[PDB]
Amino acid sequence: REFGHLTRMRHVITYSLSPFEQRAFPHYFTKGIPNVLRRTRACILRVAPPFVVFYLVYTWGTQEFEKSKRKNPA
Amino acid sequence: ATYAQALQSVPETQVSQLDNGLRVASEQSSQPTCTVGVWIDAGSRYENEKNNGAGYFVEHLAFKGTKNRPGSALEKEVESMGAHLNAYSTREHTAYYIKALSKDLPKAVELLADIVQNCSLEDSQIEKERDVILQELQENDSSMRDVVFDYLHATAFQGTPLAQSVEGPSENVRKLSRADLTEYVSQHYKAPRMVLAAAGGVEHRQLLDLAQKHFSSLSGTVPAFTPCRFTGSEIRHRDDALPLAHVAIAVEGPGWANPDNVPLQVANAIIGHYDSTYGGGTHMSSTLASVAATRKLCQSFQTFNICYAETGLLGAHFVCDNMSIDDMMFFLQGQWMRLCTSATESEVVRGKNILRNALVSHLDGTTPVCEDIGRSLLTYGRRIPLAEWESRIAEVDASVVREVCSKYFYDQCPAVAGLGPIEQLPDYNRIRSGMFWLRF
Repeated sequence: REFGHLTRMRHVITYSLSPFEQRAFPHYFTKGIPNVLRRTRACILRVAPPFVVFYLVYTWGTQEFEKSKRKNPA
Repeated sequence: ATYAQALQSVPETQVSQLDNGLRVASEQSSQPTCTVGVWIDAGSRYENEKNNGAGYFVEHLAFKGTKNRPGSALEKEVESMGAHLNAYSTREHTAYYIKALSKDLPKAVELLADIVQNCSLEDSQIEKERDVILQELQENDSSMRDVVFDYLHATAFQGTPLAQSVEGPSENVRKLSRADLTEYVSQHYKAPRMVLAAAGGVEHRQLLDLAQKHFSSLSGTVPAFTPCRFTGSEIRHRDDALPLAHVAIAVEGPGWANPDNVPLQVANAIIGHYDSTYGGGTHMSSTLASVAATRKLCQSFQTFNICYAETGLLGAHFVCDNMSIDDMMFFLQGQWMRLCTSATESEVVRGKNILRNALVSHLDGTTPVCEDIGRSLLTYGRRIPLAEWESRIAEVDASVVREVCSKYFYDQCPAVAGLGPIEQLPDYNRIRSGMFWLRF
């Protein structure tokens, strides 16, 4: 597993450019923000629902504990 | 005759200038043959995106019939007197030279006057030539050396006319019409951009009379190119089916001017050249070549000095298998920085001798002499005498080589072009890191 015989691959041309001739933060905010928003939108509906459930049960459990120790009247 | 006296004994190149701007020049000798040809300043560097390939097309059409000489009749002349008619179009020069006998100069110049002025551009001939150029392009696609060099030019001068190839894209080849060809020849084949060189047994006054009798009715008394920009990049045409992997790495070098060319060539002479079918093998003074022969890293390698009017490419090109690209990149960069940081005196002396031999032996035979005349009156503006070359080589020492290599090699962004099984080829960051030494 070393460079030289990893695999076989043909008819691909890749162009690059020296790091000393191109910007290191190209449109970091012009295109960074829309990309971040799209990434967030892609995974929000599958990431949030478990954690919001966790928060709901956190509040429910804590408040039920505190209520259960209320002197009860009886 | 202690060498220097021999250099002085070389006859000089007399230079004249017609009223039309034709720089007629000639070098007289005693041989019974001659090589006379016009060098024009046309080429792909002066070709726009749509016109790209028109120079190659017009060079193709030049020999296939003129106005006064219809078709093969022109060729009928060239073979009848034993003349060899030849042409070549570089990215910045074009030339049509006719080897002939010293007694055939009056006719040969006439033929040249017909080739560059009264061309034919026959439409049916254009159609016949279009598929020929297409098949020639297909043939050159298999030329893994020319393809790599064109890749280097495209990836080094991207966004500039110098990136364009000589033949041009096939799209332009099929699109090009007669109007574009005649416009190109009328715009670029101007008298001030032409030099009528003639080496061999031709007397300069006879050449001047012939040029004034034939090349008189040329243009009176404009593409002047734009300074191209070097862009350190890389192209990787990964194709593992190819047997070997051609790699070419270059840096922005000097131009035809900028005398730094003379020391720089010496540095290249230090690196030298090698291939499998060489002689001494693991004994040649070049450490690169000695290591290559010792470990059989490659099948070939060379150091080029492609220099254009305002810029140029300086670097190496090696052909090796898929399993040894990294090692030769390492060794080539190591040799470059060894020259850059500590070039020693003995290697400089060897480079001076090698460069002396190159210039002296290259300029033998009427064809190389005439080509040198035509190319020098275009690039340098003057036929540089061999004595001046000797003096310029003599001025080169170890410190000069170290300084010039530091100026052009050390900490510079290179342009890389690899074709074939180039998976091993180190990423551009590793190459650029190899372009500087931490120890120094």
